[PDB]
Amino acid sequence: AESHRLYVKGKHLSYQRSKRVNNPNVSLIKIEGVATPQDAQFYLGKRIAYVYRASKEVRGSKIRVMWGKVTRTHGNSGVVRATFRNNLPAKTFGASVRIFLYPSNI
Amino acid sequence: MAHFKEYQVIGRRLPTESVPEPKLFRMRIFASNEVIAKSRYWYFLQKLHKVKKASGEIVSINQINEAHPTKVKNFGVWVRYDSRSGTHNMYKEIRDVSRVAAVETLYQDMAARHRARFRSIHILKVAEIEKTADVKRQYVKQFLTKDLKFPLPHRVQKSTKTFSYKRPSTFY
Amino acid sequence: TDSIVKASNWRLVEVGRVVLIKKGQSAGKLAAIVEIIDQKKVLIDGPKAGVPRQAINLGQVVLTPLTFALPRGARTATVSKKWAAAAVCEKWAASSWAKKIAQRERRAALTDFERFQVMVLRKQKRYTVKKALAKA
Amino acid sequence: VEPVVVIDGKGHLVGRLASVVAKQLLNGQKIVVVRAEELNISGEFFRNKLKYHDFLRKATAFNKTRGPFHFRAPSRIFYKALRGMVSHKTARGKAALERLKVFEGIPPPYDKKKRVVVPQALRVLRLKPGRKYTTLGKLSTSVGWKYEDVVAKLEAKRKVSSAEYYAKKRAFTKKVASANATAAESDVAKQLAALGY
Amino acid sequence: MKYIQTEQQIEVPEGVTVSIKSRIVKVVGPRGTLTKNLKHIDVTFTKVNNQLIKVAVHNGGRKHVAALRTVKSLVDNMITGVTKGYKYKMRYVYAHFPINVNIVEKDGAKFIEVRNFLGDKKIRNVPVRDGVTIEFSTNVKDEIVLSGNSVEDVSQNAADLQQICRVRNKDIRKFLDGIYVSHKGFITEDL
RNA sequence: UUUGCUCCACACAAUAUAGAUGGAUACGAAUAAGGCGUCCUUGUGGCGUCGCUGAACCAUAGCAGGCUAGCAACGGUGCACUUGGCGGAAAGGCCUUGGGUGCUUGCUGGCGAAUUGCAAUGUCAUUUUGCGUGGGGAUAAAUCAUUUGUAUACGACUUAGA
RNA sequence: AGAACUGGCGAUGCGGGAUGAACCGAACGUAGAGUUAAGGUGCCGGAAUACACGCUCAUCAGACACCACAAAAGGUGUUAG
Repeated sequence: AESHRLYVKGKHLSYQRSKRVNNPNVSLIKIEGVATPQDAQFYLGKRIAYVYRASKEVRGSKIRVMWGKVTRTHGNSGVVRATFRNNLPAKTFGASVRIFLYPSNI
Repeated sequence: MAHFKEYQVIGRRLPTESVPEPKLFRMRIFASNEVIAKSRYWYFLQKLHKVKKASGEIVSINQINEAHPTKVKNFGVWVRYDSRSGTHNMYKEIRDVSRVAAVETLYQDMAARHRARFRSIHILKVAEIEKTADVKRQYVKQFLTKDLKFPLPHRVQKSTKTFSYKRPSTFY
Repeated sequence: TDSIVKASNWRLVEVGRVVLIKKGQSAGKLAAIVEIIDQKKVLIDGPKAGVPRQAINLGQVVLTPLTFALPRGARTATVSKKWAAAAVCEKWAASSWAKKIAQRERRAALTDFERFQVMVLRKQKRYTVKKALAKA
Repeated sequence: VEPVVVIDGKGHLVGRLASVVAKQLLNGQKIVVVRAEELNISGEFFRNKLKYHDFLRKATAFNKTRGPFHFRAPSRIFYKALRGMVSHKTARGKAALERLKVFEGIPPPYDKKKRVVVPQALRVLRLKPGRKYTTLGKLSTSVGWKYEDVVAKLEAKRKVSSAEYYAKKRAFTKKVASANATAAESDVAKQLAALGY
Repeated sequence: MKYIQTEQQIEVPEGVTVSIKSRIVKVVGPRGTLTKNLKHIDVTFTKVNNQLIKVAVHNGGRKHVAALRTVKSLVDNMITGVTKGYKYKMRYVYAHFPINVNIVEKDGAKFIEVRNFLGDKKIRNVPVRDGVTIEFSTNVKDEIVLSGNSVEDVSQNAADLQQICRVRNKDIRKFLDGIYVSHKGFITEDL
């Protein structure tokens, strides 16, 4: 193991825009390997922090704390609407966000 | 709802001083829930007579279950409907799986050819075919033989993953 | 001088054909075809499982390269007690055609403790390969 | 998971090949289609011809800067079809073009790596027993293709060179496979053949 | 009515058997060996008793149905085309003036150079496909031999060779010099 | 014009990010259809095996993978050279032979772990450029003015000029 | 063209039918979450290329009437009574 990771690299889709109404408060995380909503019940309730960096040293180097949480299921492909705290952008996202593999139900 | 089953609708009109025991009408209405079957009962029996329409009562509403679902033979149902270009008294002899599944497949064909309206589909007596001779269908008897082999192309490959070394194909 | 046809001969479906369910409530359970309905949805039948027949499309059931001698009739429990006469389930676990199914099924049932001490259970054979790659 | 996903053109379609790709290009996933000359369609060459009688407006119908909007060269260009499935008007598609490195025929050596396919991109899973066959090689030649005996020759040089490479590639791995059944008589296939290994 | 199978008993003698793989049929015969590609109908053969052929043809409710007969006729053309052959004895019935027809050789194509054709000084180099020998008159006046080993390589070119002297004004009754087919016989006289 | 610039090596500091946390893994062709192995008079061959998608192969055991020894060895993997080949669509790579160093958890010991107070996108990665030592290599152009006038509204291409 | 009653616009938004001051739903309080109908489920555009049962080969393809309506007389393209 030449790498340490306890999160899933699921491809993000988008955020909470709606028809012609805008209100970015809900994310659209899509985890690969899931085709049924019933298998999306393991991944419930965890810190997700979107990957980014800062500039000047204010904490150690380029670290600014963000937060998030996994919500209910969405769609049929096991799409997770893991809403963040308040830091919910809209800058054409969609990437392998860090999903946090429990805060173990069991 | 899910599937058009079969119910038992019996009428008695007004078994009182006026007409003591009329004729006791009873048919085999094919419908989904216990709501449509009631209206189709009055729709298939428009030959009722001047008494009262407000007396919409049922003698004993139940549920006529499917008689032997595994029993697969041949049946015939007279298709009747009134369109705008006239009418069509049709009659098919398609091999039915059960005894009520023919009605379900009837809505998948009659609405795919002459565009049969849902408020015009009539239901008559269901015939039964056991032996040959009377069978005027060739495509039915052809599919009913003994120890007959045949190849079948096309295959299902339902997936979403963008990774495959299988090199997808169709062989069954 | 002969005709001689190459191959491309798929497993023909007729009276008596053991199959397998991959999708549905009875997924993974063994099944078989006793009576043929038409040129569409075949009438499958699960032996040692206990499940009534139904209208299942060809997209939820595939044929298997195994044959046997049984008559035509839509009946299940009959094809279970007299299965000893035309046994084939023993070959199902003997042939290397259905071993790929249990390869990922049984592995998923394994715990983390039994899926971490396998590295030494694979190098005892690999060490004999490394010497037989250049020297042999 | 993987940074760049390369899709081969070994018997693929056009619009169907860019199905799930649209979900990837919006996410900024680099996907490149190789061998544009190897493109088949489950249709016909018959209908596919009239691509000039109804193909022009709204620019400057004769200019060289603000005139027509592309659509020229062997029908128009397989590159134009991939744009229509991506939000080009937004920067969600502007940056996608930088990721979508699809040129023509042979691109940078990306086909010499991964050739994964899309379940709904090939015509093999979408062909009726009786449907005609379509050839882009004859479609491009129909409207006077330049490098006809040149491109086909360059492709042939790679097929032969790969045949000599696959010969020795299947050689050293054969000794491993042969020693995979004769070396299982020890303590390896006597306790792992009941768990999945 | 969507037929399941339409098998046809094809009588194939020994010595001229064919090779069956995918959709390609091999023509085996002492008199020339040619091939044929079939990628538009999708057929499949099956051996069960050498001579006869019993297969299964689906799709019987459009234009397919009996797509074996349309192939069986083509099979016989490859069997009787390599054994019996197809000698189209065409006779040149024409008066007017003695046309000097001289067939020259060029790159193994044998372009028919027609000199002075009813007053015409145009050299019509009609392309001739390989697999058929063309001679002249020996004992019978005005006779050309079209003995070939195929159908789409002999009869196909013969149709273009006949309609190569099409005139805008003149047609057929202007002069009785029209090239018509006398009898579509075969090479073998006994067969 | 206050001895600078380029290549290899890269002290101490900035400007970044369209989302890094095993790994972008080369046969071609066909779908009323194939691949691999064996055999053979080398073909449109036969036999056997595989297929029901990547839930398969490779890779993984030490402080963010630390400091030693012995056994099992003459393999496998990585950095820095040399010899022998190949490549013309954005070629900018791959493989093999001949040495040395570190490592090499199949099996079998010892030491090290913490005090950080149950986690805090908890860093050992990189687009470009400039400013301090110097081990090699290489000793430059255009525009304005004037002259010639194929060119010429103000410009540009074609001028002459140690 | 001329009457009685008349869900809107006129004097009223947001969502949606590509697009629409006239249709449907909804007679407008300020956030979040959940639940219908109309309108949908490849991208553009917040959504499953999810399943079963039919049919077709058009060098004028087709995918919402009102909203710049087409009819009768034919034909060797096909399926089901």
